[PDB]
Amino acid sequence: SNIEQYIHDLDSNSFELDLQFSEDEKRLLLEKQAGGNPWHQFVENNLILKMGPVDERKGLFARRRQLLLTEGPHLYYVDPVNKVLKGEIPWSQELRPEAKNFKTFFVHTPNRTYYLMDPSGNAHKWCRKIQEVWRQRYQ
Repeated sequence: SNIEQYIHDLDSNSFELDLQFSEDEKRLLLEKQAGGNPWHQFVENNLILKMGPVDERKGLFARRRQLLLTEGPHLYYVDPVNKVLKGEIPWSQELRPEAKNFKTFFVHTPNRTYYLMDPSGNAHKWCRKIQEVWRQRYQ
């Protein structure tokens, strides 16, 4: 199955998937997630395509999230300390990621632009992956 061929784990909490797997491979990837991923409970049984820590600039100080791009598509954000789903960035054809620098990226949606910061310096990886999924979904 060599299913690991599609998984690129940086560490416990950051990975992304190559999106060129078959339906049988998808189901195997999902069983692996349910069996092994501590954030699976937050994503409504959707296969996680990319996850990792991101800070949202909101209110009086940045909120550290675990951000999860999934099948759906969905972008869920979870409190990584108290282990509670905090919300989702709403997905539509109008959703648009935009890199501002190596650490900062925005996710534009009709009623709100989410201002996000990747402390690892890989905001572009987030934009690229969100765009890849957007392209697959919207042509």
